[PDB]
Amino acid sequence: YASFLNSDGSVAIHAGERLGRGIVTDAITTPVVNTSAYFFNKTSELIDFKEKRRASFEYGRYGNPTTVVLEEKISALEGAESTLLMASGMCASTVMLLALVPAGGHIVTTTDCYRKTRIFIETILPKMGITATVIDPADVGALELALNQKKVNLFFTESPTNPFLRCVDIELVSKLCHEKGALVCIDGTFATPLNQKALALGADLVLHSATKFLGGHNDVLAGCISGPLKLVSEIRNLHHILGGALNPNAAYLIIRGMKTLHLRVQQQNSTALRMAEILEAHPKVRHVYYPGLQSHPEHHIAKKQMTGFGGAVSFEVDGDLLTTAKFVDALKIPYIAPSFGGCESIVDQPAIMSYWDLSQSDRAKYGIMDNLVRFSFGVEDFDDLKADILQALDSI
Amino acid sequence: YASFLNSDGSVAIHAGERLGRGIVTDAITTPVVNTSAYFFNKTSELIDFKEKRRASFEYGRYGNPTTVVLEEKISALEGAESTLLMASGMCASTVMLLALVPAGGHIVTTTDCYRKTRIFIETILPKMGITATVIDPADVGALELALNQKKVNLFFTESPTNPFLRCVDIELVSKLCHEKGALVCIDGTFATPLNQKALALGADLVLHSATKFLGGHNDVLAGCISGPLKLVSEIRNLHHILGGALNPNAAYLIIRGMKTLHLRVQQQNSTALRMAEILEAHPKVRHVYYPGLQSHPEHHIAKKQMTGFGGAVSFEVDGDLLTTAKFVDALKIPYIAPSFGGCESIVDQPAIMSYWDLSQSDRAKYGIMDNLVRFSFGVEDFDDLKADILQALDSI
Amino acid sequence: YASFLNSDGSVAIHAGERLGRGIVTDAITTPVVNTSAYFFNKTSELIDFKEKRRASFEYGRYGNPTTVVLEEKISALEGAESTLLMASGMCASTVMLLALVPAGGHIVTTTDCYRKTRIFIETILPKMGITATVIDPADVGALELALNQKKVNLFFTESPTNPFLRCVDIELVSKLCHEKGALVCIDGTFATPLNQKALALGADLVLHSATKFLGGHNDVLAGCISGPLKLVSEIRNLHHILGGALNPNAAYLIIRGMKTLHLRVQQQNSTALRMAEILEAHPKVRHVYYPGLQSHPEHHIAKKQMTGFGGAVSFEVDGDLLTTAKFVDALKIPYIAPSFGGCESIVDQPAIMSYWDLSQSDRAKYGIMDNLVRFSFGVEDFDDLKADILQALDSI
Amino acid sequence: YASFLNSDGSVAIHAGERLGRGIVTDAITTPVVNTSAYFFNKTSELIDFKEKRRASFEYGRYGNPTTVVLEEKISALEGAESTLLMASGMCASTVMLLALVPAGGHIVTTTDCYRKTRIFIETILPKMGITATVIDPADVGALELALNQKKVNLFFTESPTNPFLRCVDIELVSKLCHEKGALVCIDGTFATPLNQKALALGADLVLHSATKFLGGHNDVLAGCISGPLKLVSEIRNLHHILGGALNPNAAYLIIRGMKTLHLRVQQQNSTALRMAEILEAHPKVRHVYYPGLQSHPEHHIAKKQMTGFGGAVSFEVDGDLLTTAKFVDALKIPYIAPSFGGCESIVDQPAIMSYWDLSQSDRAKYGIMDNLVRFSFGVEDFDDLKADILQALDSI
Ligand SMILES: O=C(O)CSc1nc(-c2cccc(Cl)c2)no1
Ligand SMILES: O=C(O)CSc1nc(-c2cccc(Cl)c2)no1
Ligand SMILES: O=C(O)CSc1nc(-c2cccc(Cl)c2)no1
Ligand SMILES: O=C(O)CSc1nc(-c2cccc(Cl)c2)no1
Ligand SMILES: *Cc1c(COP(=O)(O)O)cnc(C)c1O
Ligand SMILES: *Cc1c(COP(=O)(O)O)cnc(C)c1O
Ligand SMILES: *Cc1c(COP(=O)(O)O)cnc(C)c1O
Ligand SMILES: *Cc1c(COP(=O)(O)O)cnc(C)c1O
Repeated sequence: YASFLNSDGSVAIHAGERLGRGIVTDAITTPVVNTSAYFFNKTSELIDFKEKRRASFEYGRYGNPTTVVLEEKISALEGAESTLLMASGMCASTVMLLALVPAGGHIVTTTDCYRKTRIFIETILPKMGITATVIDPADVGALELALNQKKVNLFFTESPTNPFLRCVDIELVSKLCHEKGALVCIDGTFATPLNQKALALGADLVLHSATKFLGGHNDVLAGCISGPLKLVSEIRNLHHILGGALNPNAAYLIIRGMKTLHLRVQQQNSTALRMAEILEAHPKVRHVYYPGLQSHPEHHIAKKQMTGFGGAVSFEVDGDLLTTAKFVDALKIPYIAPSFGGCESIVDQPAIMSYWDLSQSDRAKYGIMDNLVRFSFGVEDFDDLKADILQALDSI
Repeated sequence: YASFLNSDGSVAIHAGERLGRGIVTDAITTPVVNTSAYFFNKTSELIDFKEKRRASFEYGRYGNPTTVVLEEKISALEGAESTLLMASGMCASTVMLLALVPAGGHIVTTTDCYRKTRIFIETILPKMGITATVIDPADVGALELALNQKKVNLFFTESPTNPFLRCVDIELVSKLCHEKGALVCIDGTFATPLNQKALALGADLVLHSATKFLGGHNDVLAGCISGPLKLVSEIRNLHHILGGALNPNAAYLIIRGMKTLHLRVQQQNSTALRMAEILEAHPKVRHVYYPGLQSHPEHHIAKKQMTGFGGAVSFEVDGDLLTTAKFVDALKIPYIAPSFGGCESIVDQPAIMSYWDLSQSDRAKYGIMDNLVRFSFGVEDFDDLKADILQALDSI
Repeated sequence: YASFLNSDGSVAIHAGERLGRGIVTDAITTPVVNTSAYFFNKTSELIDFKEKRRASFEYGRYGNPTTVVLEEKISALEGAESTLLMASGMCASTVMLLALVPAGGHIVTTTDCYRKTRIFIETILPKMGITATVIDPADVGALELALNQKKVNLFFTESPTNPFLRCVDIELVSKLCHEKGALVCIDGTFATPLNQKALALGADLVLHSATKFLGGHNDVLAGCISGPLKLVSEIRNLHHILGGALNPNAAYLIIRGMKTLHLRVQQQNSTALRMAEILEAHPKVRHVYYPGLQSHPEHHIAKKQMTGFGGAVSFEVDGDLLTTAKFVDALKIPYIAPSFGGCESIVDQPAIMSYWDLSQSDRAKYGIMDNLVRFSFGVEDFDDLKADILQALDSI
Repeated sequence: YASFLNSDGSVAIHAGERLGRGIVTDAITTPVVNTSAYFFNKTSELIDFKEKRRASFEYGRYGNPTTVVLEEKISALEGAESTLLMASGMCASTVMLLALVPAGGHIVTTTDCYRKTRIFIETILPKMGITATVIDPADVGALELALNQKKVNLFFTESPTNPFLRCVDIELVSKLCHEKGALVCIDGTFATPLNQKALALGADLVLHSATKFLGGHNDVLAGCISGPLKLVSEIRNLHHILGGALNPNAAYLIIRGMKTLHLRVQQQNSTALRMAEILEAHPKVRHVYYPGLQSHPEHHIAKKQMTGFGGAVSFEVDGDLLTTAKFVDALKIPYIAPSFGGCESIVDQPAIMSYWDLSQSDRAKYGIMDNLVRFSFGVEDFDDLKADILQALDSI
């Protein structure tokens, strides 16, 4: 992007702005364009554009000046060729799939997945006769195996994973896949372009739910995919059809958020780590999950490919369903709700939060224990948080 | 909704507000809630909600207080059981399809369709093995015929149609379809809930591109579908997965726009008509399409089911591609761009605007002549507009 | 503004937009610029601007692209040289005063004034030793008299007046004033640039509280002053100091509202009149105030300078404090609150709404009877409204 | 505010939210209420409110739910009784003055002031016969002296000062003044409630231009005053008249900005210091101003009352007008413009930026040398900035 800029933070701030905006203004910030369409001065021009001789979005669903900024911004961060922005991560992933995976095609994905993302694959994709294989994030064998058994079109997974933050050796996987012509799409939502550059690692496509960290204010939804033009475009097209365009105001909000991405991520990364150990050492804490700890299975991989470990920490409390609840109920700072990555801390009991619809047995089918607890450390002051968590345990 | 509010206008203004908002405030307008998620006071409550004992959107993608208002508002207008709001009409229709039409199923639709909507049906649905039949809007025979030949899941079409505003005898069609268990979905975009109540006519589902008239300010994209709960919900579900949620700010803008829906539509309906005749009578005007005129094929139907004829008028100029262009180029008030229904007037040459990608021959395959011109009369003053149009004709 | 546009409405729509925006974009609507300041490419340029060789706002308090639009727009409507936009009408009038009236200066104003505006004059201006004389809106003699007795710096008043919508023969007054070198500033809030052009009538400065009609959505506050550059600028300066700048988002909302100004005003003007008569004819209605009726004192003047009579109507109910309340309490459509001019109808009992702080006696000092009722007819359907009003008159 | 919240950071995040909002919502963020007024359910209620038995804003100019949050938020940080929010700092200071200083009264203020603030005092206040005395920030004698000579009504000054960041020993001054019944109002804009609590130091009123740090995104204007109720309210009253209300959307943006106040300030404080020293040590750098350095006059006081030194740094370059310019022109990261405190870095040459209107001579009357350069360090990465600055020097 720029030469005088080298740190991500500086980028996340001026990427796609400091230099130019294609919207010319003596204003420091990016202006919010609220238009439903774009006009032409004269037919001759309209022809030029349609003949690919001029530049324009044509329709709001085909783009927006305020948006392209955020688009380019992210692109620079992830260090990609191009980026696309949906109305929400779900949209992103969802589309991307229907976009790249052909009919009757096959796809590979890890067991640990985002509840919703799971369903789509287990209920929608089959309609298009698209079959998929579920393997463990670590089980490289299975991947290599399946890679040979069937003709995989694309391997899709997020790393860190959810809710056990299991990580995948991108570099390695990308290799094994690219060997068989498969595509590698990683959902580094939990990671953040700052904590890892899946693309540089070899991945083909990387996508995040800006709804979480990128926006980090819990006041907007948005999804995004970044990667080589040749690929991303293909999606953009289908996107223009499914029409899941992201509103400018939303885009701005995100751009504004990314102004302090590094600052936040940094703080979150810390609080997470420290609290993690503190939690791991705590007696009432049965188990704790966090790539930062050595106790974590892929910890070594985490170190080898990440420079941080996010601000999300999962852990099982030494108690039962009711008891665990009593714990969260004790907390006074974090909000009890889904989502994560915002300035405000959040906690939840997956078992209930998003798996209560299942049976105590089927729940275990995924490792979701009435014990497990997810904690998205906000940006509040460590001590204030720690104290809260601790005091919260002294209630059982 | 209310017992003291009968006129649609009054409704479009206070529907889902005047009484209550479920967001309690001494404010006149609906408050814009910019949240990515919703929290719970205590686990006990989260359980209640999950157990369907409490009310909450859970996640921003599953709803929003600012949105439900607009949702209820529209619901009242169309006099439906419930309404859903997407990020754009395209999304709406696109989803609604994948939602109701099963795999390998069959769907019937008219020849005159929105370019994009067409493609989706001709390139995506086939993937799910979904076959469809294209018939003329008037050709009731074909419908009844196909209604028997194959097993139609749903008949989808807009009325007025585009760009020839061909209308469909809803009532009749609804009957013929419901007789064979097929579903009838009408895209009353061009119409507007004020000019026609497709639902009352018998239709099962009605959807508009709020991007156009509902918003009527050319500053926001949004789609919406309304109808019986039992049905709309099924879609809402799939919606929650594809994640094409509409941003609050957008929702508000629309709510703000509908405050003057009637006012606008009225003005637009008139200007259209008058200008239509005036245009029809003009020597340089070869042909003019508008349900308001008798010259219109389904004019009788238009009168029987409509109370207005929108503010959109299409017509062929007595000239050639280049000449016609010279005409639009002469206009000084309307903007040359797609979209329509906004306060500002808009014009375009379909042949170029959205079919230039096709051959002179293939173009005619749909009646799209280098002659045809679409005119979305804005809300500007009649005389001002008429004078402009006329002056732009002598040029030829 | 432009040649082809001659109807106020068309102007309120394309004024300062259709042609150019100085913010260049292929967008239909005006982009919202959210910046706190403006930069320069190089010192040489900064010098140029500072030396008045380049164009720029310099600081957000010194202007904004998104705002200048609304600025010019209004300017066109009122057919003025230049317009200024404050954060609220109050700011406007308030500033304008301290801006034009010198220390120890004198000013003339009518008895019927906006509560607040009054106080400022009766409590702040005195601090600067500024004395003022209060006269009856009609009593031209007093004005002419005072015009001679002391040396008036400026005659300030609003027409129609509040809450008796008393009007002032601008043209005449302007004459008498300009003869003695005095300045005439009219607050045509209740009027609207569409119902009258005080400027053309001879007035020096006209100002409205965009909070009411211009925005007419009851979702934003804003004031504006329009008139000759030589004058307006002098205010703008002091403005740049007191720093009461209007936020861009607000500006936009207004610009968006004015898109349907005419449409609204029209509807409002009608409903008002009709209802007015109907009300006047009603038995339980003791008296009715509206320039549209002949019963109105300055009705002739109203006809001579106005083309409409607003959508505001005041009237005394045949009852006592408690009874009158019971009436408003019966209404089901209008909201009980201050303000007015929005799509939503509003009602209030001045005696209480903004005079309850005064004694039953002191109240009468201004004609404010526990009887009087102000009714800002919204944009709802007439029948719906009338029916409501009537039905509430049977409860007494 | 809240027990479990001690670190300011945590407060700036949950102050006036985490607990309650008086706007009840299961939403994480504060909803943006866009209303111009507030209604009442029935007259009886209206009476109650007017009789001070109920709670309501009555009019939008009299408050707003979305605003009060930010109000309470700041209140908590500054640890005050109450806070008020204007449309801009200028508005704040401006109003505050006319609000507290009586007619013919006297006020004391330091020489180093905000250009605009200066004029207001030197051109407007005199109208109200308000005389003022200018003294050096450090010269305690003068203050004490003047404190006795005349009857001071209030001592107003900002610390750090501009553009030399001179600081004032609040505690001391507050003492000297309170001894003579004078009021102490400090403009800790440059400081930030995080780097100092003037209120705790004894000051009576503290105010900042949220336009700068509080918002820290260079995309919104707003001013705010905080202090004892008995005092602030007196201002709020006059404010309700002058009507300089802050728009909700503005308020929100700030609220959203403060979510990462600490995070930012922290980063800024560091970059500033480091760079300062590095600058001071640089040969081409004649002088450097920063309370963090020992070279600074009031450095000791800075240490005794501050915990930070802001992210603003002033310094004189070893060159002449033209040369200095050549320097800023070399910089590639910071934007050349007024304002400061935003994520983006800013630079300027006061001599030109806001004093070019004066003579080379009159300029020195305030120390403004064609040498001096102001640098508002953004939040970009240190190395990136440093590298830029340095490189911008070897260019001489
Ligand atoms: O249960 C699921 O898999 C999807 S629902 C979901 N909850 C959270 C979540 C909620 C609170 C804290 C943290 Cl770290 C995560 N993220 O997705
Ligand atoms: O070609 C298509 O149908 C898709 S692009 C499109 N243009 C318009 C359109 C443009 C101007 C006026 C009118 Cl009435 C309609 N509507 O959709
Ligand atoms: O009482 C005053 O003068 C100031 S408060 C005020 N209320 C209204 C008002 C309120 C409802 C309807 C109508 Cl038409 C006007 N206008 O100013
Ligand atoms: O010059 C004045 O007094 C008013 S204009 C002004 N510019 C800056 C300013 C500009 C750039 C950087 C820094 Cl630290 C400050 N601060 O006030
Ligand atoms: C939270 C999350 C999503 C959801 O994104 P939305 O924008 O809210 O739809 C998708 N994927 C992962 C891996 C997540 O953690
Ligand atoms: C304009 C239009 C669409 C497009 O809706 P978007 O929200 O702009 O995607 C779809 N259908 C009809 C019938 C239209 O007229
Ligand atoms: C309503 C009104 C005002 C108030 O304007 P704001 O923008 O709401 O402060 C001022 N003057 C008159 C004459 C009014 O009628
Ligand atoms: C920057 C600044 C202001 C300006 O505030 P606005 O909100 O931009 O009007 C006022 N006072 C001081 C001391 C400042 O440094």
